[PDB]
Amino acid sequence: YWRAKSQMCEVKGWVPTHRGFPWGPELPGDLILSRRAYVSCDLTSCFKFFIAYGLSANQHLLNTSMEWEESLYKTPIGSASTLSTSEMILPGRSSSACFDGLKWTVLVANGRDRNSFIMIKYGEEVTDTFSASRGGPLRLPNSECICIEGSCFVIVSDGPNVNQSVHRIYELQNGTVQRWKQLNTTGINFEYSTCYTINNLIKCTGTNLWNDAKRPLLRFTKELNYQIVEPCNGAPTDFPRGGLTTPSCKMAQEKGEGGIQGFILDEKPAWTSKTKAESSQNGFVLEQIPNGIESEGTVSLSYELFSNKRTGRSGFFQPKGDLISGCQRICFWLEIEDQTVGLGMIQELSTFCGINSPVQNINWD
Amino acid sequence: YWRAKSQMCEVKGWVPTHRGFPWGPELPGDLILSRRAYVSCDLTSCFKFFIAYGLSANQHLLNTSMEWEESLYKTPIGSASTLSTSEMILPGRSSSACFDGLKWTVLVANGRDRNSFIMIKYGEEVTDTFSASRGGPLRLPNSECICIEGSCFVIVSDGPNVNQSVHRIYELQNGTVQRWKQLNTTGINFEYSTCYTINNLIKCTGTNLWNDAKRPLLRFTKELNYQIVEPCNGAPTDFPRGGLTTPSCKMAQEKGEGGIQGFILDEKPAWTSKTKAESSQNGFVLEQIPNGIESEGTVSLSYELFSNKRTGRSGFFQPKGDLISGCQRICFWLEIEDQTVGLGMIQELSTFCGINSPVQNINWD
Amino acid sequence: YWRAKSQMCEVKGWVPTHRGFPWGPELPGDLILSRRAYVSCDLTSCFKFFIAYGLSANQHLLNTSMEWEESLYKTPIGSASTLSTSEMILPGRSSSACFDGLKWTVLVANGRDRNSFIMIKYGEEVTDTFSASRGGPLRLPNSECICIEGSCFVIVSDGPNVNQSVHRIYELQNGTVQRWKQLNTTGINFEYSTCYTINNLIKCTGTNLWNDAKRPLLRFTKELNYQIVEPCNGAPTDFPRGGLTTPSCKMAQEKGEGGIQGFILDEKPAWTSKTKAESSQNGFVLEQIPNGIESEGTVSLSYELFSNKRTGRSGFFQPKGDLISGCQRICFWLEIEDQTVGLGMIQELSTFCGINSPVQNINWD
Amino acid sequence: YWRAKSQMCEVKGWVPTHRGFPWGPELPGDLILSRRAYVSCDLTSCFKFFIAYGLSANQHLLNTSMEWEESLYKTPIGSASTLSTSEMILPGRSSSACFDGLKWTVLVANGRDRNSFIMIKYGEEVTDTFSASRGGPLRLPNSECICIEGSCFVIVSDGPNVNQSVHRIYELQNGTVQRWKQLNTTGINFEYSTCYTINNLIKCTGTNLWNDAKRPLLRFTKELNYQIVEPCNGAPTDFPRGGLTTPSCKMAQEKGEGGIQGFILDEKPAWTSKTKAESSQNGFVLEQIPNGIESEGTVSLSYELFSNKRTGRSGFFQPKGDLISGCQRICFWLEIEDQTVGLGMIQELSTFCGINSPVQNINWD
Ligand SMILES: *[C@@H]1O[C@H](CO[C@H]2O[C@@H](C)[C@@H](O)[C@@H](O)[C@@H]2O)[C@@H](O[C@@H]2O[C@H](CO)[C@@H](O)[C@H](O)[C@H]2NC(C)=O)[C@H](O)[C@H]1NC(C)=O
Ligand SMILES: *[C@@H]1O[C@H](CO[C@@H]2O[C@@H](C)[C@@H](O)[C@@H](O)[C@@H]2O)[C@@H](O)[C@H](O)[C@H]1NC(C)=O
Ligand SMILES: *[C@@H]1O[C@H](CO)[C@@H](O)[C@H](O)[C@H]1NC(C)=O
Ligand SMILES: *[C@@H]1O[C@H](CO)[C@@H](O)[C@H](O)[C@H]1NC(C)=O
Ligand SMILES: *[C@@H]1O[C@H](CO)[C@@H](O)[C@H](O)[C@H]1NC(C)=O
Ligand SMILES: [Ca+2]
Ligand SMILES: [Ca+2]
Ligand SMILES: [Ca+2]
Ligand SMILES: [Ca+2]
Repeated sequence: YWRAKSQMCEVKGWVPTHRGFPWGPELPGDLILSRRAYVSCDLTSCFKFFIAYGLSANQHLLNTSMEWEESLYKTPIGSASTLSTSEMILPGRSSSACFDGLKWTVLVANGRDRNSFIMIKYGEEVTDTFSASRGGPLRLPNSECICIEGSCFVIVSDGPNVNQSVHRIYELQNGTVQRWKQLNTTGINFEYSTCYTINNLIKCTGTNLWNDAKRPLLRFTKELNYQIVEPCNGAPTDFPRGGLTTPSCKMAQEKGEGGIQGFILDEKPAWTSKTKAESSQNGFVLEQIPNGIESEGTVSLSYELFSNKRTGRSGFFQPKGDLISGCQRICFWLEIEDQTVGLGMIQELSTFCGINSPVQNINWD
Repeated sequence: YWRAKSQMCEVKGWVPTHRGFPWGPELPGDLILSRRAYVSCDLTSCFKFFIAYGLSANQHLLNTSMEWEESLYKTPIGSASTLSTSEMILPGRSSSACFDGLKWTVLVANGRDRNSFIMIKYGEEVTDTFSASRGGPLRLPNSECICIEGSCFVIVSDGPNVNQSVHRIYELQNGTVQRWKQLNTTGINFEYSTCYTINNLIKCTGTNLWNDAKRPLLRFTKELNYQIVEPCNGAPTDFPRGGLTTPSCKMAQEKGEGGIQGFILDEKPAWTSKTKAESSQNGFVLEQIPNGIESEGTVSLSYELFSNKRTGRSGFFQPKGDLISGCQRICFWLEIEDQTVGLGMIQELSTFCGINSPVQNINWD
Repeated sequence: YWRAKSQMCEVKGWVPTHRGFPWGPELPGDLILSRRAYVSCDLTSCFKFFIAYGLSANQHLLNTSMEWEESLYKTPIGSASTLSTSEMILPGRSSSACFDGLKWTVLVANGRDRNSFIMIKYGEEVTDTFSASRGGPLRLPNSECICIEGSCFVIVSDGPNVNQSVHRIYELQNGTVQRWKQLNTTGINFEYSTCYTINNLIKCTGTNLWNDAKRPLLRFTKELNYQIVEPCNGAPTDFPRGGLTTPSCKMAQEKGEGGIQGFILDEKPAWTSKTKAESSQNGFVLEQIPNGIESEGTVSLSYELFSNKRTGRSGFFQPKGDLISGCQRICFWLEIEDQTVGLGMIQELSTFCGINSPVQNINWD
Repeated sequence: YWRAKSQMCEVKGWVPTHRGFPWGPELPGDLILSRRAYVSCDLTSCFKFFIAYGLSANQHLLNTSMEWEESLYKTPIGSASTLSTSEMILPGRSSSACFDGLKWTVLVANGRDRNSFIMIKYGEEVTDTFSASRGGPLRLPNSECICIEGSCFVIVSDGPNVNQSVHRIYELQNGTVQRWKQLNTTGINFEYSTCYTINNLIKCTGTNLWNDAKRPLLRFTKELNYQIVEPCNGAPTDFPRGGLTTPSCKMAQEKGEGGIQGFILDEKPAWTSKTKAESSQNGFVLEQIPNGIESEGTVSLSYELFSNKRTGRSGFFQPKGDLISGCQRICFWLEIEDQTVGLGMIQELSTFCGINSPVQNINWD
């Protein structure tokens, strides 16, 4: 029964733990094509979880992209996702996974419309199911769920419309629903939750696909007492987004429609993340805000990890081990396009971890 | 030495535990082409057992189908069957496998006509063999055999014609025949047995390729006391089959010739399974019958798991693990054709398990 | 420290433990091309050892023959030999391997002419070497060596001509030469030795590439005391060979030139093995000779395991486990050509094991 | 906490432990293209560490060479480097790795110019980083670092010019820098360090890319007492290089510019190694010098391992196991070009180990 360590490690920079090489114009045939990938770790190692939809042998024979028969797979971090290296878990359209210290809890959502429902698996057996309450498709955040002392927490979205979506925090134990809390999210939309835990608190960053280019933030406790916070920055981090504005706790309404999964490290000094410019989905920059993200958006540190690389989803994951540090590490994963492979068929899932040491502002392009 | 749990779990729905993604028009070269696949589990995991006949590199260069040199292979469930993931067991045309709690018992049948015989393997070494007694080829049901308290049970078929076939129960211990019992099957044919065990009883659903579109049923004990039963329904579940009829315990003679391996769960409420319509081998529907299958056929629940998918063989398997449930779960596997792969070269072996919860009538096409 | 059991199992039949399926006209690219393969087992599992010379991707681009940079590899029996499944051991032109109960002893011979020498590897490390003493290339038998109580035995051949070859028994312990004894093989030639042990005795079948169509026999003890025996049969088993003649302890001179690796199970009763007819290298027949091989060759049992399949090298291996038998099992491996693959690039290494029961004369084509 | 044993084994010859077969004109698609490979072993086995830049599927579609996004990978020695067999460690341009008895210490350098820095990883987690001190890029030697009693040592090079490079010994513990020592290397250049240890002495051979065709030598202790030595030979071993000269301890300045990673075994008899001739990068010859390398270059033994084979980088590795010798074995790795594969896309990483027995002067072409 894993607990996050006593304190957050001081973060002064981010270094990549996983970053591969170009898989070239032509691919081998046994690679699995994926989307909505994320990272989750057990006590020894970390894993890629992804929604598989095709084989690389059909690189040029498949629609881009395909909303057909999709299935959740897992692959050891460090290994390429192939038919010989990857393991099927469940059929699914979106998913979440987490390790409690004993077993893996895996959630998948299947179906669109009212027939949509969620399956929960706990170490090799399906343990629980529940159906949609609000008509629309049930949606999992495609990110690590969070486990504390045998209790796992995950946010499920429901509702057919972005202008009337509902969102719930579910508490699970052994793959069984114990209880949930429906959130008052009126006025906003909270999709693609990516979360992390610190000192028995869970902090999640959301994505507003409706009316905001700023990212809504969620903080809650084991008793599901919650608070939703809006960044008091003037710098939107969603994509798409508008330009800089005067700092205020007002939502960023310009180009609020749309969005992509992304993260905000809501701590004592805060870390923000976004594409380099709002005109294009290229590059990735991390910026430190000492007074927190509920302050004015005053940047002390700015790292440009990528300049030209086409960038996509990003989210948190926490390594559950660290036999060397007495502090709780924080890491994030990030989709980067292998431009040597046409049509965005290959989004590498890169990973970065925070370090207590400052680092060069190196470009990883 | 595995023992079955006290009672069957209450089943209100079926959820897929295995369901993959389209393998596209073109396949990679190292995939193994298979037939007669089924599922069997040990204490930790489940495995696909199949008769291998070719490689995917020769997808368009092979006779279809090839009843040449065929060989029994095994693959961890969740992994694709490739030359690097699949493992040779024995040469064979049909097979059965079961795990007793200590070692695997594997049976294979080889040869046609009078030279036909069966090899029995028990944990890495071949321990016993026996020959055809009735001239024709020895035939195994291509499904999990049943092990109880160190004793494993399997049904063996013999005879060159379906209109005078013979069927026997063999009892094994440490891969050696302890004794056998020939069943009185006059008037019927009982091929492709798929079985499960509960409270010292083994129940098998058979397939009549001769004169019945209903599925004959078998119940027996460790002492080889048996009873053969005909469904008193009016709704045939075999393929091919005729239309709905007036309920009776009489066989359905309309389109009785031919058949496909299939299952009937005869418990306190019973579960029946079949293609959606008799006109085509498409779809798959599960129907619940509260009064048992020897009653009149009154349906309470009807789940249409597939509508358009081309459907094939189905049969039982029981997971021998389940650390969350104290009752005996039941699962089935089902061949579903990957329509993106031409000529039915790919039958995915999907799996469904029963749950105590009611679930949506979702289409898994 | 593994020891062979007290007694030989009574053998009345042979059953295939390994026999695969056609790999078709076209192969996937990652298969390793091999020759001089054989089988050897540890306490748990068995392995294929082979001399690798190429990749299947160059199936149609490689010369016959290419006697070039060759390397000894190993692959778990039950797996195809591929780049992801096979493991390099040592560079080598011929080899021998045996497991002592703790570690593997592996021998390879490299070089032609006088620069030829042998490397001995004992669990990941090279432990001893010795060079050619008699001018010609050093040759290992390409079959399992034999270990008894930590002492391992292998026959090494030397000399550039078959009419003046020399042969020595080397006794090794911990991968180091303890002693060797040169055999008086004057008048004959003793290549391609395949051996098995029973009751502290080692029995080997040789191949005469010079002047005999019969297979010479060797029997020796841990103390390197030996006896060389000629079959008193009238039925030669080498290939090529002449027709049947009157039984005598005389060599079979017709077509004595040339030969192929093969085995004779010399016990009481003895088993002989050979091609179906002397005109062609198709098929394989096992014949039982009750009074031993030093008698006249009166056959009681005759099995035609293959009829049309092209047959090649064959030799012994002993499974070192068997927790079901108190007797020593005996098995043989056999090259069978996959005729679906052109130019004999694929020699499937099938394996047969002896059983205490008589079995049907089934054709395994 | 592994320590190398008391004294070096007497070395009279070198035998290949790894030497493969031609991978032919055409390669399969899933092979990883590599550069800067070296070998390092744990308690059980040895591993290939390399810088990956591409896939073999793009054999004819890739530039030679590719200075793009490079990543450090590892593969079990004996296995081919494939997407299914190789594992990503860290992104990197050059690297070093060593095993302390518990965990792997891995260092990689990224960036050119002033942004260059090094990451240190200790068992699955990043533990330390440090940046350039001298403007130019940080460089690791692309060879095994050295661990003694929990202390690991590696040479880090810096400076944008060969005519004023700096080199430091770093001491690491648990993936953490304890201290570092800058060497006085004024007048020379010390790149591509390959090192080995004996009884608390570390001996490294360097490569001078600036003004020397002899290889600079380094000797140091756990407490960083060090000495830089020049061979008093008359035979330069670097490539490129000029011809033989009169023995002296002065640098060989003819063709001193440039160089290639190479090794010198400085022991009580010394061993030198180099290409066959200075005219071309073909062949490899090992020469023994009884009075040590600070003596006159008097050769007693000369082995020509290769004549025609194109040869590249070479360096040391030590097996940390070996239960047959009570003495410390020494091994080296050697890049050899697979000439059946065009454009030197395949550099096989061959390995040789020293032995106390004399061996034939056999050519491994
Ligand atoms: C549901 O939410 C609305 C508006 O959105 C809220 O979302 C959260 C981030 C929360 O912390 C809150 O600060 C934020 O405004 C709530 O409306 C607020 O309160 C009153 C309600 O009459 C109104 O003035 C506005 O809608 C808004 N406040 C301000 C200052 O404008 C609303 O109260 C809440 N409903 C419930 C269930 O209490
Ligand atoms: C540093 O060294 C300079 C030359 O010393 C020689 O060259 C180096 C590379 C080593 O091989 C060393 O053993 C040689 O003796 C000196 O000229 C210089 O004064 C030295 N500087 C200091 C501060 O000691
Ligand atoms: C066997 O079964 C048939 C039909 O079920 C039945 O009529 C007959 O009595 C049985 N035969 C014997 C010998 O009991
Ligand atoms: C690949 O790289 C360059 C372009 O960067 C290309 O012009 C050339 O053909 C290839 N390599 C070189 C530098 O020769
Ligand atoms: C290095 O790490 C170990 C634990 O891995 C611990 O003893 C301490 O942190 C250091 N110990 C030594 C002996 O170097
Ligand atoms: Ca938005
Ligand atoms: Ca029928
Ligand atoms: Ca012969
Ligand atoms: Ca130089």
